[PDB]
Amino acid sequence: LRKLVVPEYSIHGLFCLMFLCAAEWVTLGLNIPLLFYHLWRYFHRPADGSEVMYDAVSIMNAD
Amino acid sequence: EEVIDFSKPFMSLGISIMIKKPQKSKPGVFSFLDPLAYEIWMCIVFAYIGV
Repeated sequence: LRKLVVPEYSIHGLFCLMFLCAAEWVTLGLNIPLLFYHLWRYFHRPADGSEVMYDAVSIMNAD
Repeated sequence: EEVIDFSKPFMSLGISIMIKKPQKSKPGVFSFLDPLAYEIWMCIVFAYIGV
């Protein structure tokens, strides 16, 4: 899962950049919120460890 | 015409626009992109990214 997360976020960022350059404002607006959510998710590490997005020790928690 | 009498016009004309003849424009920096439209260049960039 860790190896597979960066491609998703970066490819969505590519989508956002493309729609910016093409001047397609509506789609860019629809896509910015997910961009920021992914940014927050990747750069917060709510887990106290703060070394991996998914941590085997923190994983297996029901919440 | 109120004080003299004219003939039918021997030459009809009207207002027109005079400009300086377009010259060979001094080549612009980045004139090497002119053979292809900007949209082609951007599609090239993003096709490179996608490939």
